[PDB]
Amino acid sequence: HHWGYGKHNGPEHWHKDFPIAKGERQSPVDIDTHTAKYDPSLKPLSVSYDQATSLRILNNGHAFNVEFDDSQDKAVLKGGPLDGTYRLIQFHFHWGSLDGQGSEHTVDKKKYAAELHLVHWNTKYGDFGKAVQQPDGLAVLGIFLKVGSAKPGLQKVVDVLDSIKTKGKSADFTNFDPRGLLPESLDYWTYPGSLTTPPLLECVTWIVLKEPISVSSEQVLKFRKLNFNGEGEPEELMVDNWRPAQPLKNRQIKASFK
Ligand SMILES: NS(=O)(=O)c1ccc(-c2ccc(Cn3cccn3)cc2)cc1
Ligand SMILES: [Zn+2]
Repeated sequence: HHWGYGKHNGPEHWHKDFPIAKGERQSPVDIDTHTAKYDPSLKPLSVSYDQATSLRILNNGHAFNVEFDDSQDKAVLKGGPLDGTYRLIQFHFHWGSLDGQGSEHTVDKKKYAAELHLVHWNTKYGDFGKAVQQPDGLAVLGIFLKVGSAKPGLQKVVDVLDSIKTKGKSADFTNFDPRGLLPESLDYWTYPGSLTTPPLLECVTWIVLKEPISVSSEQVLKFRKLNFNGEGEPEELMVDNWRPAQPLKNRQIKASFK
């Protein structure tokens, strides 16, 4: 009886195995655009993905992860609110059963159809397991997805999903360029928070871009054909794999833009 997103094991139950679920810096949060303060001391974000090496795509029973070689500084995030160099390890998404829900962060209570998380870890801690134990261990770049025009750079991901339909399935996934998933603007909000799934560790500097990307209805429909279950188990579609907004508590959300 492990955690997940159903009635009996979903977000409102997580605190029983993971007490930090009720902590002081949990994620996601609602971004109140009028209360966020412009911080003119925040630097432009530096996204350096030209040498990125994607390796594999994995259905882990909660989402699918596109994994990267993070054994060298090849795809890194710096600048913005960050001190130091953070290495891209994987990206994944959270999405809905309907286009009106699916994102984890909200903007003035608006839910997007999905949200992309590009996960990076602070190289001063040596590797990812060590980084998640530190309050500045990870930087997760969050990007909202709305349904409209297709995102051509997403299509290679959409088309391999039938090969990883069920939990524990993986596929080779080389040469995928995550630059094709970025909006034009890197204007962002930033605050200190947590992993949005167990173990819910409070180790994340969140950097959420204001500009959503558009994906097509057909692209998101293909996310919703994935399964939470393993092969040979009863079929339960992988939809609504999002945690709702958590209390902001004693935090301020900062804007890079006016
Ligand atoms: N991007 S996000 O949705 O907040 C998000 C990102 C990462 C994880 C995550 C992190 C660590 C583990 C366990 N672990 C693996 C190696 C060492 N520890 C499992 C999941 C959960 C949610
Ligand atoms: Zn995530």
